[PDB]
Amino acid sequence: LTTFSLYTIIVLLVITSLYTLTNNNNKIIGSRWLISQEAIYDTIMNMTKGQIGGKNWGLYFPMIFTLFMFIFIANLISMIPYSFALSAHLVFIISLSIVIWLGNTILGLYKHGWVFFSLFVPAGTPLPLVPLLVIIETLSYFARAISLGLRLGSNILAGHLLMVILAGLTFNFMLINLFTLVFGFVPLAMILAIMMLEFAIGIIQGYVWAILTASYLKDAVYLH
Amino acid sequence: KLQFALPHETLYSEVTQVNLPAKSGRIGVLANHVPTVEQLLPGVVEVMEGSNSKKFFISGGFATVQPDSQLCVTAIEAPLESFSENIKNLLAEAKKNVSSSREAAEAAIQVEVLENLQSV
Amino acid sequence: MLKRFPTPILKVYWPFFVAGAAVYYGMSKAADLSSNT
Amino acid sequence: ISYAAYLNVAAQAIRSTELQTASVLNRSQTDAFYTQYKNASEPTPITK
Amino acid sequence: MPQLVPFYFMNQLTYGFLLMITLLILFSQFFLPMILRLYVSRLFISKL
Amino acid sequence: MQLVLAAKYIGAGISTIGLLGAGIGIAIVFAALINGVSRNPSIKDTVFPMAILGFALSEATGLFCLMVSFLLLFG
Amino acid sequence: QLVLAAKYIGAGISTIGLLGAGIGIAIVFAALINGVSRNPSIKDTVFPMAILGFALSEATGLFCLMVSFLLLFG
Amino acid sequence: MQLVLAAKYIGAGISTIGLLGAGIGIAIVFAALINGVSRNPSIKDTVFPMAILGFALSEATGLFCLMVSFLLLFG
Amino acid sequence: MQLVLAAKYIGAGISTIGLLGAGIGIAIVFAALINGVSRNPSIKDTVFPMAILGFALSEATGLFCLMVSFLLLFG
Amino acid sequence: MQLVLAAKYIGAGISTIGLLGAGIGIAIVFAALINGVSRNPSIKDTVFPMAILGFALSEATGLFCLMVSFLLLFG
Amino acid sequence: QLVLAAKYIGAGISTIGLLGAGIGIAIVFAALINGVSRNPSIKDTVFPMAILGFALSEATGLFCLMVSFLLLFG
Amino acid sequence: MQLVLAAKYIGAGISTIGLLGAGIGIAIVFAALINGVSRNPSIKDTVFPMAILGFALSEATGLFCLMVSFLLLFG
Amino acid sequence: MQLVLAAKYIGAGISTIGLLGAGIGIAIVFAALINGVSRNPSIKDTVFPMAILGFALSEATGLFCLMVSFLLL
Amino acid sequence: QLVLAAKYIGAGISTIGLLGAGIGIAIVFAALINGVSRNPSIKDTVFPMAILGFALSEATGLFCLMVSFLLLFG
Amino acid sequence: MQLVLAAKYIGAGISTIGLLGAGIGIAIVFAALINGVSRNPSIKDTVFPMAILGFALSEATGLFCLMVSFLLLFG
Repeated sequence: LTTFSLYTIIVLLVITSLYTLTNNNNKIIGSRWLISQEAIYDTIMNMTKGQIGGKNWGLYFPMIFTLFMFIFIANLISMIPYSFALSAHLVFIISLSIVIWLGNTILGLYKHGWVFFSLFVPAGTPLPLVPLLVIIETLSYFARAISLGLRLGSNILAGHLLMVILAGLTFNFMLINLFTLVFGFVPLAMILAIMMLEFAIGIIQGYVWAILTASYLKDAVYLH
Repeated sequence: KLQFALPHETLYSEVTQVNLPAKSGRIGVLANHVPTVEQLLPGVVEVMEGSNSKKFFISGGFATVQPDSQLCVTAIEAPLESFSENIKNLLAEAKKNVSSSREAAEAAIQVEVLENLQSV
Repeated sequence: MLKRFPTPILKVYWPFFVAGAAVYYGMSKAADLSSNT
Repeated sequence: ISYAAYLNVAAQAIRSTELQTASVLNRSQTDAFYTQYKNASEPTPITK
Repeated sequence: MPQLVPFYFMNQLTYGFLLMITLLILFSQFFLPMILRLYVSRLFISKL
Repeated sequence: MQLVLAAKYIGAGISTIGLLGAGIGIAIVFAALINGVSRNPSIKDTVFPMAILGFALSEATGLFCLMVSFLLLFG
Repeated sequence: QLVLAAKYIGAGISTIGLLGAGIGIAIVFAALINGVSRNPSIKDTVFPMAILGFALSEATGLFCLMVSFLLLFG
Repeated sequence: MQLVLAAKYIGAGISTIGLLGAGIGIAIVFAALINGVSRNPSIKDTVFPMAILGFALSEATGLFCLMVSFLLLFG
Repeated sequence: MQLVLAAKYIGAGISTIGLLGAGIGIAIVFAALINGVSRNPSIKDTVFPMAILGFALSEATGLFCLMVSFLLLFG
Repeated sequence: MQLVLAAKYIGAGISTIGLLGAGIGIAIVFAALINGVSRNPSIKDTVFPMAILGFALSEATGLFCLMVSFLLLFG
Repeated sequence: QLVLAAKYIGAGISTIGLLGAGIGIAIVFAALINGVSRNPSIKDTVFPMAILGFALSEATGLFCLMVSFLLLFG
Repeated sequence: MQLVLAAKYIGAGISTIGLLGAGIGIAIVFAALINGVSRNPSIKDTVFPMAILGFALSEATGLFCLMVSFLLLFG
Repeated sequence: MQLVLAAKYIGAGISTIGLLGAGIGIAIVFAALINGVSRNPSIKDTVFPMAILGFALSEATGLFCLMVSFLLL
Repeated sequence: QLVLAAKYIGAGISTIGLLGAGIGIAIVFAALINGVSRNPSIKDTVFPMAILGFALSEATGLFCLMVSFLLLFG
Repeated sequence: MQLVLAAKYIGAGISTIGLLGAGIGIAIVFAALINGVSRNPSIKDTVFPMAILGFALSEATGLFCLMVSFLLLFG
C-alpha cells in the first residue's frame, strides 16, 4: 500500500471508536468523553438549524459534520512528533474543497434553475453597474473554491515545517560552547510552544470549514 | 452606592456591581467609576450586591455617577412580574397603532418594550 | 445502538458525488503527468 | 418624541408582558385636561 | 516542500475520497442517529 | 540559467509580502464584533454572519497572493 | 533569460497590491458591525451598500493581481 | 532587448503598488456612509449620492495609476 | 543608451507609488464630510465647499507624483 | 550558482516580512477585549473566546509567510 | 551613461516622499469638518487656523518634490 | 563567494524590518489597558493578566521574524 | 566615477521617504488642535501654543532628512 | 570590493526597523495622557504600567538597531 | 572602491527611512496632550512632566536612525 493509505485506515478506526468504544452502553447519564460529542453535535446542529434552518436545516448536517470531523482528527494525528501526512498532503484537502464547491454550483443550478444566476445579482444597484456586479460576484463565488482549501492546507503544513526545521537546529544549538548548556532549556520551551499552537489552529480550521461551507451554501440555497 | 428610585417608592443598592442599560450600550459600574451623566434607556437593570444579582425592569430614567462612587439613579416605575403575553398582544395592537403617526413613537416604544420582554 | 437508519441523501448530495468522480479522473491525469521526469 | 414623554410612554406600556397592580394603573391613568390659555384669551382645555 | 516529491498524488487522493464516502454513510446512517436515540429518550423520560 | 532560478526563488519571496494586509483585516473584524457585543450584548446573533463574511473576504485577497508565490516556485 | 526573470520579479511586486484591498474590505465590514451595533436596526438600508463597499475594495486588489497575470502569461 | 523589455516589466510591477491607496480610499468612504447613516437613521437621502461622489474622487487617483501601468506594459 | 532607457521605464514605475497617499487622503475628507453631516444634519452649505478644497490639494500632491511618472516614461 | 545561493538567503528574508501584519493583528483583537470588559465589567466570559479566535486567524496568515521564509532560508 | 540613468531613477524614488503630505492635508480638513459640525459657530475663527495647518502639512511633501527637481537638473 | 557572504549580511538586514510590527502591537495592548482602567478603576486586576498575554503574543510574532535575521546572519 | 555618482543620486531619492512622516506628524497635531478646540471651545489661546510646538517637532524630523539629502548632493 | 559594500548596505536596511518603535512609544503615552485627563487621578497606579509599555515599544527599535550595528561592523 | 563609496551614499539613504516613525510618534503624544487639556481644562500641571518624557522617548528613536545614517555616510 502507501503510508497515506495506512493513515486513512487509522482515521476510520479512531472515528468508529468515538461512537463504539467511548460510549458505555448508550448510558442515559453518559460518559465524561461523551459530554463532548453531545456538545459538538448540538453546537453544529443549532448552527445549521440557524444557518440553513429551512426544510433542509439538518439535511446538510451530515455533510457539514463530516467536514468538521475529517479536519478535526487529521490535524491531531499529523502533529505527533513522528507522523507523515494526511491534511499535510494537500491534494486531498484542495480536491475536497473544489469538489464541495462544484457540488454547490451544480446543486444551485439544479435546485434553483437559471435563477441560480440571481445569486450573482445579490443586491439591487443602479442598472449600468448591474452587469459589473455579476462579474465580481461570480468571481468571488469561485474564489470560495480555493480560499476554503488553501487556508487549511497551508496552516497544517506550515506548522510541521516550522517545528522540524527548528528541532534540527536546536539539537546543534546545544553543541556550541558550554555556555549554551547554560540555558539549554530555553530552545526546548520554544519548540513546545510551537507544537501547542499547531494543534490549536487546526481544530479552529475544522470548525471554520464547517461554518464557511455553511455560509457559501447559505448564499447558494437562499438566492442572493 | 446606588440611589435607584421610583415615584411613590425608591429602592437602590457600594456601586461595586450595577449593570445598566445606558445610552452608551450597557455599562457596568463597580466601586469608583468615572463620573458620568448617562440617560438610562427603557431597561432591564441588574443590581448586584456582592455578585448576587437582582434583576429589574425599569422604565428608563437617568444615571449620573457623582465622582464619590455615588451612582445617582433616578427612575420611574418598574420586572419578573410585569414580564410574566398580553403585552405582546398589545404590541400587535401597537401594530394597528402605527396607522396613527406621537402614536408612531408610542407604537415604537411598544415594540421596544416587547423587545425588552424578549431580553428578559 | 449504531444501526442502519436510512438517510435518503441521494439526490441531495447528487451534485457533490458527480464532482468527486470528475476530479478522480482529472487527478489521474495530473498525477500521471507529475510522475514523468 | 420628547425624551421624558418617551420614558413616560414606556411606563404606560409597562402597565401591559402581563400582571399588574392598582397603584400602577392609578399612576398611569389619571389623565385630564389643560386649559390652553393665551396672552387673558384662553383657547380650549384640550386633554392633559 | 517534502510533499511534492511524491507523484503518488492520485494514489493518495483515491484513498482520500474512499475515506470520505465511508465516513459519510457511516455517520449519517449509524452514529448520528445513535445520538438522536439518546436525545429522544431523554425527552421521553422528561415527559414521563 | 542561474539567473532564471535565482529570480524564481526571489520572486516567490516578494509576492509573500501581500499576505500581511489580509491578516490585519481578519483581526479588525473580530475586534469589531467584540465592540458591538459590549455595546449591546444582544446584537451578537445578527452580527455573527456578517463577521464571518468579512473575515473570509478580507483573507481572500491574501490567498490569491499566496498562490502567486506557489506559481513562481513550482512553476 | 532576463525576460523570464523580469516577469517573475514584476509579478511578485504587483501581487503586493492585493494587501490594501484586504485591509479595505475589513474596514467596510467593521463599519457594518459598528453601524449595526450603533443603531440596532440600520442593517436593512446598510447591507446592500456594505456589500458594494466590499466589492469596490476587492476590485482594486484584483487590478493588482491582473497586472501580475498580464506579465506572467502575457 | 531583454533588458528594455525587463525594464518595462519591472516598471509595471512597481507601478501596481500605487493602486492600493485609492482602493483603501473607497473603503473609507463606504465605512463613513455606514457610520453616518447609523448615527442619523435619515442622513442617507443626501448622503448616498454624496457617498458615490466621494468614492469616485478617491478612486480616480487609482485609475491614473492604472493607466500608467497599462502604458508601461502595452503602450 | 539602453541603460538610460531602462532607467526611464523602471523609474516611471517607482513614480506611481507616490499617488497612494492622496488616494487614502481624499477618502478621509469624504469620511469627515459624511460624519459631520450626520452629526449636524445641516452643516453642509459651508462644509461642502470646504470638502472640495481639502480634496483638491490632497489630489494635487498625488498629481505631482503622477507627472514625474509621465516625465520619466516619455523621457 | 553564487547568485542562486545568494538568492535563497535573500528570498527568505523577503518572505519573513509578511509576519509583521499578524503581530499587529493579535494586539488589535486584545485591545478590543480590554475596552469591552472595562465597559461592562462583565462582557469577558463571552468575549475572551472571541478574542482568541481573532488572534488565531490573524496569526495563521502570518505563519504562511513564515513557512515561505523557512522554505527559502533552509532550502 | 549610468549617471544619467541614475538621475531618472532618483527622481522616481523621490515621489514616495510626497505621499505622506497627501494623507496629511486631508487629515487637517477632516478635523475642520468634524469640529465645525460639532460646534457650528467656531468656524470663522477656526478657518485661519485650519488654513495654516493645511499649508504646513503640504510643505513637507513640497520639499520632497524640490529634491526630485534638484536630482533631475543636477 | 562574495555573493553568498554579502547575502548573509544583506538578508539579515531585510529580516530586521519585520520586528517593528510586533513593537507597535505591544503598545496597542498597553494603550487599551490604560484607557480601560481609567474608565472603570476596578477593572485593573482582571485586565492586567490579559494585557501581559497580549504583549507576549504580539512580541512572539516579532521574535520569529528576528530569529530568521540571526539565522541568515550566521547561516 | 559613474557608480558612485549614480549612488549619490539614488541615496538622496531614498532619503525623501523620511520627510513624509513629518508631513503626517504635522497633520496629526493640527487635527488634535481642532478636536481639542471643538471639545473645549475656549481652550484655544493656551492650546494653540501646544499645537504649534507639536507641529514644530514633527516638521523638524523632515528638516533633518532634507539636510542629509543636501549632503548627498 | 563587493563584500565591504554589502556590510554598509546590510546595516542600513536594519535601521528601518526603528520607525515602528518611534510611533509605538507615543501610542502608550497618548493613552497615559487621555487616561489621566479622564480620571484626574489614575496616575499613580498607571505610571508603572505606562513605563512598561513604553519600554517594550522602545526596545523593538533598539533590537533593530543592534542588528544594524552587527551589520555595520560585519 | 566604486561599490564601497556607492554603498556609503546608499546606506545613508536607507537609514533615513527610519526617522519617519519617530516624527509621527511626537505628533501622537501632542495630540493626546491637546485633547486631555481641552477635556479637563486643568489636567496640565500633572501631565506636563509625564508628557515631556513621552515626547522625548519618541523623538530619541528617530535620532538613533539619524546616527546610523551618518555612520554609513562616512563609512
